[PDB]
Amino acid sequence: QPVNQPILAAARSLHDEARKWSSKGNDIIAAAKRMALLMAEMSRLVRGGSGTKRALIQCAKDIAKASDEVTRLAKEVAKQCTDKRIRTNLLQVCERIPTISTQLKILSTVKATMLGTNISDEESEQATEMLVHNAQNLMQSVKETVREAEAASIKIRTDAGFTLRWVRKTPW
Amino acid sequence: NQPVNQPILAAARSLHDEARKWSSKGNDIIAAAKRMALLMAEMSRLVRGGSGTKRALIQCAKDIAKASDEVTRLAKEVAKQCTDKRIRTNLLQVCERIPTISTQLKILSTVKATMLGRTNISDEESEQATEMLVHNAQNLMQSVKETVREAEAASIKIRTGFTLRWVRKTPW
Repeated sequence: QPVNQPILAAARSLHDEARKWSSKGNDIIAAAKRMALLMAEMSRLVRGGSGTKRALIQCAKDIAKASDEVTRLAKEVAKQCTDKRIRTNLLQVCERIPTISTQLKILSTVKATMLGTNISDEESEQATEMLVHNAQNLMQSVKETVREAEAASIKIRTDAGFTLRWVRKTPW
Repeated sequence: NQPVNQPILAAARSLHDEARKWSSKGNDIIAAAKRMALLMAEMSRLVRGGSGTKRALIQCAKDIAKASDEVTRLAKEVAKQCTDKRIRTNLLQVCERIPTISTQLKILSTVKATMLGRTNISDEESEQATEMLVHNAQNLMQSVKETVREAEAASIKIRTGFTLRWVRKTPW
């Protein structure tokens, strides 16, 4: 099936990082895996015709919902982190995502309404490239948030209510 | 009383200040840059404004996009007459970007305009649509400002063809 390759590369990029660890006792890893799977589906949907537009809009809503889970948990990890340098960096990257995923919902709706003529091929190309660049930025930010959440867990001190499990998966 | 979006007006103001340095007499690039700067401030005023002015915002964007095209069209003609490769290529680089930004402006103005009438949409989401419009507005005025500057450099080194008049405005 045809698929928007720039979008697909971004989904695979996050998938590669998230796949390094088990989802078992790690909801950041589970949500990041959901996100990569949904974006990937999205690549197909943007590169599919109208009559599937409702799927494009719902897919962005699902990606935004899964990113809110990543943000919410990464904020809890940060609050339990000893190292100020890591805690601040995690808060910097994590806080930003909600804005990127809000922008994903806007641009998916924009792209979806142009799946149906009157609009120009230029507006259509530009709407795709805006969506592509936003998808890349979102996948990057979550990948960075996975990395820093792992880095921050090493620094947990004393007793913490919001703990996470980082178990590497078997290499081939 | 009417509210305004300060960064859009700041960007509009920035281009007006550059375009105001020269006379519109025999320079349709300075004339179009002047109309663009005037329209951008109006568009910014429109964005802050309530519903019932949405059409005004969509039309304003269309006008900015139309005025931008003339600069791209004229700057391409100035570039073809320019002797220096270094200036000719730099002038083609800046003016190439103008149509894609200007296309993205139309998209994001329509997006912003649709949300004016109803509150179904997230307040934060609306802020995101404004920020996107703001950044895009900033980028467009920057490119046009750079295009007007480089067109002046490309008029100096010319052989034997459209002619641009660069007459500086009187000082106080």
